[PDB]
Amino acid sequence: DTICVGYHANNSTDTVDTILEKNVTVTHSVNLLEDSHNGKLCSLNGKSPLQLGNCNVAGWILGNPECDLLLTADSWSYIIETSNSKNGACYPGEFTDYEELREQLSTVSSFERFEIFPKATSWPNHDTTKGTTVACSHSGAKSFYRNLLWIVQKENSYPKLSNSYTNNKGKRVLVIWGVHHPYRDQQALYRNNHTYVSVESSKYYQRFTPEIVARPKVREQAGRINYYWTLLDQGDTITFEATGNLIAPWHAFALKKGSSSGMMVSDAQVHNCTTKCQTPHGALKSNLPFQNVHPITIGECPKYVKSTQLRMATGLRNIPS
Amino acid sequence: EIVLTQSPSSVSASVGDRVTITCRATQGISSWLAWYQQKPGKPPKLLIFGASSLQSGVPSRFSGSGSGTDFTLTISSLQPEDFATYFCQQAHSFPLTFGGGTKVEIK
Amino acid sequence: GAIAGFIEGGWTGMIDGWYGYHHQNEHGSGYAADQKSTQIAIDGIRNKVNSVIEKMNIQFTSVGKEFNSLEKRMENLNKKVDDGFLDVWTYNAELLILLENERTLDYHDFNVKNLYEKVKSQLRNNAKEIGNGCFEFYHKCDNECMESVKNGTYNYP
Amino acid sequence: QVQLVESGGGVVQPGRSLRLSCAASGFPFSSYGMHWVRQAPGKGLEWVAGVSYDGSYKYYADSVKGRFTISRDSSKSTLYLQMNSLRPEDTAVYYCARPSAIFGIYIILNGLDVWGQGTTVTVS
Ligand SMILES: *[C@@H]1O[C@H](CO)[C@@H](O)[C@H](O)[C@H]1NC(C)=O
Repeated sequence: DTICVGYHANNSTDTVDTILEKNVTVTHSVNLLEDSHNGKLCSLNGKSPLQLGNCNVAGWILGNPECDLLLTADSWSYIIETSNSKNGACYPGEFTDYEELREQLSTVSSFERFEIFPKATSWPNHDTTKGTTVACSHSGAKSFYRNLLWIVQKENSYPKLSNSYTNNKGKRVLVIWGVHHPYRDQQALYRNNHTYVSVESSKYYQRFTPEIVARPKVREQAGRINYYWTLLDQGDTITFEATGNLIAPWHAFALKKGSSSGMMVSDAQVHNCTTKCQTPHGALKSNLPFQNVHPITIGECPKYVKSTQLRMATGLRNIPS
Repeated sequence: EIVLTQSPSSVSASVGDRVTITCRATQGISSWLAWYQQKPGKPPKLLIFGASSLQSGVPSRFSGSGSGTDFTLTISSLQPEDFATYFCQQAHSFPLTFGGGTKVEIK
Repeated sequence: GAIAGFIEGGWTGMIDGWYGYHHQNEHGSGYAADQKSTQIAIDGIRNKVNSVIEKMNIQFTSVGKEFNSLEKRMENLNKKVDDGFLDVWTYNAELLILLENERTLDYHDFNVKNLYEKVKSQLRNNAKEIGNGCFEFYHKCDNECMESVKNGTYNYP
Repeated sequence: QVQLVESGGGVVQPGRSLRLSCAASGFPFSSYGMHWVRQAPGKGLEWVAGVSYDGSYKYYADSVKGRFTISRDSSKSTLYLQMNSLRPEDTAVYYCARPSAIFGIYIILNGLDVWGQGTTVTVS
C-alpha cells in the first residue's frame, strides 16, 4: 500500500539557459526568436508591392522612356529597388533633395498621374517637339521624359511664358520640373543673353539664374538639366514663369494619406502571400516578438535583436532517471 | 455544469467587415476556450486554442480574446471561404461544453 | 527542493500531466496526473509567455534612411539610434529570458513540493514517509482510498 | 497525412445496440486521450465520451452514463464507441476527436485538434 508523488519527464533534448546554470535540459521550451525567412518579397497585407526593376525612383518619377511599365501603377504597399536600378535620369542632372523626395514617396499607394499643362493646349509659339536626345534613347531613336516638356525659342527667338496651376484635386500634389543649363548653345537654343526661371508658391519660394558650362559629357551630353520637385497643398497655387531654360512639367502626381509604408533594396522575386512584416531577405511572421533576420524591416514587425536563440522554458527539469 | 452562451446567435455581413462574436460561461474557465469553424456537413477545424493562441496555418485575421469570465472571437477582414458556423469550447473540466452556434450569412 | 532533489526522478510513463501520483494499492498500479495543479500550472506558464509576447507593443515602421555624401554626421547619428535600441532590446531579452527561465523551473519545483506537502497534510498517521517522496499506508487501502487522497478528501488520520 | 477515420453509423431501432469506431492515422494514438463528440442533428456539438491514454480512467456524459461504453485498442490503434440501450435522443452525427497536445504533455482536457469525417447515427 504505497502512493508516490512525482513529476513529468520525457525523451526531450531541448536545453534552456537560466541565470544560475547552463544548458538545462527541460521537458518543453518555446522559442521567442524568428530566424527563418525564405525569400519571398511578399505582398504584405493586401497591396501588392511595386518593383521598379531596372529603374529607380528617379527614372520612375521623371518618366524616363526606359521606365514605361511603371506608368500603370496607381497603388503599391511598398516600393522595391534592385541592384540593377540605374535607369534614372538619361539627360543627366542634380535631382535636388532626392533623399527628401524618396522619404516623402514613403506614404501609401496614392497616385493619380494627371495632366496640368497638356502638351498642345497651353504653349503658343513654343517648340513642343524638340524634346529629344541620344540620351533618352527609346531603343536608339531620340526621345525625352514622359512627365516633363522641353520648350525652345523657335530656333531664333524665345518669347515669354507664365502658366499658373491651382490645386483642385483635394490631395497633396507632387510637382516636378527642371531648369536647363545649356552661349554656343544658349544663344542658339533659346537665343537670350539673359534668362531666368521663377517658381513661386505659398510654400516653395525661389528663382534660378541658369548656368553656362562645358560640363564633362554623360551620354554624349555637355549641357544638363537640374530636376526639381515640391509638394502643393489643397487649394494653394503654384506659379511658373521664365524668359529661358524652363524644362516645363507635363503631368504630375496627386498623392493622398492613409496607411504609410516604406521603400526597400533587395533582389528577390515577388510571389503571392501576405505578411505583417517584410525584410530585404524575405517575409516572416509577426507572432514571436523578436527577430535576428535583418534590421531593415517594413510593417508590424518583431524587434531586431543581435541574439542567436531565445529559448524560454515552459516545462521543468527533464530528469528521466 | 458550465453553460456557454454565444452572442449574437447569427449575423450577416459583407466581405471586409470587422466581425465580433462572444463566448460566455459561468465558472472560472481561465483561458480554456477553443473556437471552431464549421461548414455544413463538414467536421470542425480548431481555430483558436487557449482563447488567444492562433492555430498553426490559420490566417492571422482570426483572433481570440477574453479571460475567465468574458470571451470574444474577433475576425478582422472576412473572406468568402470564412462563411461558416462557429462554435466555442469549454475545456476547464469535464464535461466539455459547446455553444449554440454563431453563423455568418451573406449580406 | 523537489525537482533534482529527494524526488530524484521524473515519470516517463506519465504523459497526461506535469504533476501527479503513483498508487500501489494491492488492487492495481499505475500513474495518474493530478489535473487541478496541472491546469493551474499551464494557465500560469501560458499567461507568462503570452504576457512576454503581448506587452511588446509594435506599430508600422520602416528603418531605412538615405543620407547623402555630405550627411555623414546624421548617418552615424541614425546608426547610434538603431544600434542603441539593438543593444537595449538584446539586453532586456537575454536577461528577461534567463530570469524567467529560472523562475519557471522553481515554479514547477515549488508546485511539486506543494503537492507532496498537500498529501502529507492528509496522511499524517496512516503513512510512513519514504525519502524518494513516496508514502506507505499503515492501514489497508482499497481502490478508492487511493482516490479520496487524490481529490483532497482523505478520512480519519 | 494525419487524420481519423470513422465508421459504424447506420440505421438502428430504439432499445438495441451498435458499435462505432475511429481508426487513427499519422500520430501516436496510444499517447493521447481521445473523445467522442456528437452533433445532434439540428443542434450543436454535444460531448458524449472521452478516455485517457491507457484506458483506465474513462469520462462520460450524464446522459449516457451506464448506457454507453468507450474503449480503445493499442494493437489496432482504434477507438471503440459501444452503444447500448439506444433511443432517438441518441440520434446524432457522431465525431471522433483528438484533444490537443500542449507544451510537453498530452493532456486529456483541452481543445480538440483533429476530427473524423462524421458518421451519422439515425434512430427511428
Ligand atoms: C522518443 O521521441 C521521439 C521524437 O523525438 C519519438 O519519435 C519516439 O517515439 C519517442 N520514443 C519514446 C519511447 O518515447
